[PDB]
Amino acid sequence: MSPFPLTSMDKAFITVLEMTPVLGTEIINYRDGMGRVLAQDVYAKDNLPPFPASVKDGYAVRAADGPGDRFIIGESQAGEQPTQTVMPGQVMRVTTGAPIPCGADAVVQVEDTELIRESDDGTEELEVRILVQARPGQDIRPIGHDIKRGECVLAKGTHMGPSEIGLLATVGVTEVEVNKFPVVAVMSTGNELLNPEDDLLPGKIRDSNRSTLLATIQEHGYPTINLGIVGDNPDDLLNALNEGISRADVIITSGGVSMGEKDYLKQVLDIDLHAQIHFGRVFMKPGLPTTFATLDIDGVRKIIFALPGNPVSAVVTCNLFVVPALRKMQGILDPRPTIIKARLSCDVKLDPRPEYHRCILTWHHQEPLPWAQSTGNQMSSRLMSMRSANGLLMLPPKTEQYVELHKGEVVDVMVIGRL
Amino acid sequence: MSPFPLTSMDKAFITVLEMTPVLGTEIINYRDGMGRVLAQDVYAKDNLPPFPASVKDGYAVRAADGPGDRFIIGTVMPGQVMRVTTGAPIPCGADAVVQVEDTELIRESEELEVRILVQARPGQDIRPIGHDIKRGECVLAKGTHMGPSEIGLLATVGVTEVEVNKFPVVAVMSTGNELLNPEDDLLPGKIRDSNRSTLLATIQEHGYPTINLGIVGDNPDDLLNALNEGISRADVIITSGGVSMGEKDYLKQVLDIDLHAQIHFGRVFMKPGLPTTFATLDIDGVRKIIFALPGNPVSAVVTCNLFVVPALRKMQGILDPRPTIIKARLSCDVKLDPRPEYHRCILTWHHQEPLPWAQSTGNQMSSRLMSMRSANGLLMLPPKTEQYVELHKGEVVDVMVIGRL
Repeated sequence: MSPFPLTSMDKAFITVLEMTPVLGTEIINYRDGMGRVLAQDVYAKDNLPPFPASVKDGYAVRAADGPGDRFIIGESQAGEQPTQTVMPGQVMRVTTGAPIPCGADAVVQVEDTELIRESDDGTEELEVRILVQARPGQDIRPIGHDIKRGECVLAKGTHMGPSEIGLLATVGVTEVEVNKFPVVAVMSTGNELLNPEDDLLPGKIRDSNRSTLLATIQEHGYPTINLGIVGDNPDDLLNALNEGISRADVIITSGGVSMGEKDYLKQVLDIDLHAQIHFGRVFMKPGLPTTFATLDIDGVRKIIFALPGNPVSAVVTCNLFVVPALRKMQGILDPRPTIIKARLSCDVKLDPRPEYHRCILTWHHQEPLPWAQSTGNQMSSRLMSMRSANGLLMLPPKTEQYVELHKGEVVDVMVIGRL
Repeated sequence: MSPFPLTSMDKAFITVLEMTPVLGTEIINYRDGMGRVLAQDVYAKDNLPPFPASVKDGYAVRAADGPGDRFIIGTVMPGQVMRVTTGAPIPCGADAVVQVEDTELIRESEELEVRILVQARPGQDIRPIGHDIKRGECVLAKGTHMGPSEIGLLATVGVTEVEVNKFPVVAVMSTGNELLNPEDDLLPGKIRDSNRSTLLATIQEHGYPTINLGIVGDNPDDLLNALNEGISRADVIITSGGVSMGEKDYLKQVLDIDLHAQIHFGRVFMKPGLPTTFATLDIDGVRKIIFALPGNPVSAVVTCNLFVVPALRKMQGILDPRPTIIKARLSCDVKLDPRPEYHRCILTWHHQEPLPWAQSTGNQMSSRLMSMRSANGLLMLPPKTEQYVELHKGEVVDVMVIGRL
C-alpha cells in the first residue's frame, strides 16, 4: 500500500540521473576553477618551451666544432633572450632553463668543462675546457617540446584540479567557460524541531539534519541557502518551497514524509506546486521514505529531494542521491560515486533490504584491501574516533541463503570523504 | 661537491614533521567545523532522546491486553491503541512495539479500529530517555577531525561554539627573472608562472587560507622583502626558485644570513624534487616554517603533496598527518629511474576487482595523457638497480592519495 510504490535502489538512482539536468555555462577566472568542469576546449597560443631551453647548466657546445679551445662570449640568462649570435669557434655560458642562442645543438653538464681560466680579476671566463662531441639531440628542450601552439591541452568535460589550473596558467588562458555550480536550498520540517542554539522544551529536539546536509554539500563546494525550520503545515511549506525555488536549483527537505500529519510535504509538492514526484519510497535501510520530485518553470527544471527526518537516514541519502545529482548538474561526465572493495571489521546480520552504514576506511599498511569499520548501530553509539566517517558501507539484502556477513569478507564501500 | 647532504625521502618527511609545530586554538561557530580538529571534549547537556521514542511506524500498545482488535485514539486505556510515527513520543498507558508490519487493521471511519497480532513485551521498540546520549557525557573527544556528521552531533547536543586548533595561513611566491604572471602575454626569453597557481590551488583544496605573494626577481633585497612579508603574515611560506646548481645560492644565503633561518635539508633523493629545501625560523617564541620548492612545474605538485600538506595537517591538529597510501596495480609498464620516482596518476576501480588501477598521467612534460579526470594519486616507484630495472603492467605499487576518489 501507498500513493507511491516501493522503488528499488538501482532504480531510484537511475531515475535521479535521468531527471536531473546539466546546468548552463558561465565564464570565470581560472583561479576559481577547482571542481569546475570545462565547457570549452582550451588551446595553447604559445609553444612551451617557446625558445630552445637549456636542460642543464653549461655552455653552447657544438657537436660539430668538438674539442678546440673556445672563446666564452658571455652568459645566457634565464630572463633575457641572448642578444648574441654564437658564431663558430666561440661558446656561450648558459644556466639550467636559459635560452639557447643561434649557435649549437649545445649542452655541457656540470662535469665536462673543467674550466681553463678566468683572466682579468675573474669577472668573465673567456676559456672553455670542451672534451669531445657528445650527441646532437641530448639535453635541450626544443621550441614546442612540452606544448605545441594551437594544441588542445584540456578537453571539454575536464573536471578541473590543481594541475589543470596550473595548465591554464601555463598557456595564459585566465578566463574560462564552465558549467555553473548548482545552488542548494536546505530546510527542515517538523513541529518537534528546535534550532541548535535553543534549549530543549518538552517533546522537542534540536534539528541536526540541516547542519549535516549543508555541510555535506559545502564539502563538495556547492553554494547553499539555509531556509531554516518550517512547521508541518501546507501554507508555511509552500512559502518555503517557493522561496527555495526562487533562489536555488535544488531544494532539499528533511522530515515529515510518511503516515498522514507528516504527509503534507508530498501533498504540497503534488497538489499545490504541481511537481512530478518520481518516487516516494525506496526499498532501502535507512531512507525508505525518501522522495524525489521535479518541477519545471519557464523551461527551467528544478529538483527536489524530500528526505527522511531520521538523522542517519539524512546523511546516507544525501550521499546516495543528492551528491551524484549535483555532480551532474555541475557538468561531471560520470557523476556516479566511487565504490571500492573493503573487508568488514564486524560480522553483520543482513536485513530484507539493503543496509547503508557510515564507516571508516583504513589501510593497515602493507596489505591490499582496506578495512571498513562502521561507525555505530544507527547513531554515535560507543564508536568514538578521531577520524571522520569516510565511506558508506553497502550491505546486500537478505537472501534465504546468504543471511549475514563475517569479519574479513570483501564488501562494497561508497567513498564519501577525502580518504 | 655540494654542502647539503643527500637526504632520503624518509628522513626528509620525518624532519618536516619533527620541526613542524602544532598551531594554537581558537573558538568557532560549529557550522565552521569542517576539517577542523576539536581542542576540547564536547559534553552533552540533555538526554537524547529526551522522551521514550518510537522505533519504526506503528501503534503504541498496552502490555496487559495482548493481541487483538482495538480502537485508535489520537491517554491509552485498556482495549485501545494509538497511531505513532518514526521518532514520535509515546502516550500514557503505553509500553510496546507493534509496528505496522505486525498490524492488520479491521475498521476505517480517520480510522475507527485496528488489530494487533502477538504478545506485547514491556518496553519493546521504545527508546528510553537518554538511550542515545546521556546528561554530561562526552560525545566528541578532544582531537577529533570533524566531518559533516560531527557538525550534526554538535547541533544535536546544542553546542554551537567550539574550541579548535587554528588553521595555518600559507603564503606563496615564485622567483625567477623568466616568470611573467599568467595574465601577461609572452615577451622574449620569458614564460608564465604556473607553480604559484598550482600550489595555491593545491593547498586551497585542503581548505587552508592562502596568500599570493607574487613573482620576485632573484634579488637578495627583494627576496628578503618577500620572505619578511609572508613571515609576519603567515605561518608557512612556500616558494619556487630552481634551488640548486648555478646560483640558487640567492635563497639559501638570504635564509641563512639575513633571516637566520635553520635549514634542515636542501636535497632529497627523489624524482622529481631533488633540490627541495626546508627551513624553520623562530620569531619571538613563534615558529614559522619555510619550504623552498624547485621550479620545475611537475616538481610543484609532487613536493607540495609529499612535504607540505602533511605539515599543514599536523599544524591544524590532525594526530596522524601522514598521507593515505594504498595499493593498486599499474595500468602499464614503467621503466625505473636511479632515484625513487613519484608520478601523478588516476586511481580507478573496475567492477568486482579488489585493487584499483593506477594509470599514470605522464613523466613531466606538461600534459601527456589526457583525461576528463584530475590526477588522484602519486605513484611511488622504487629506485633502479642493476637487476631491478622496471615494473610491469599489473604489478602492485604504493599510491599516495592526493585527491578525492
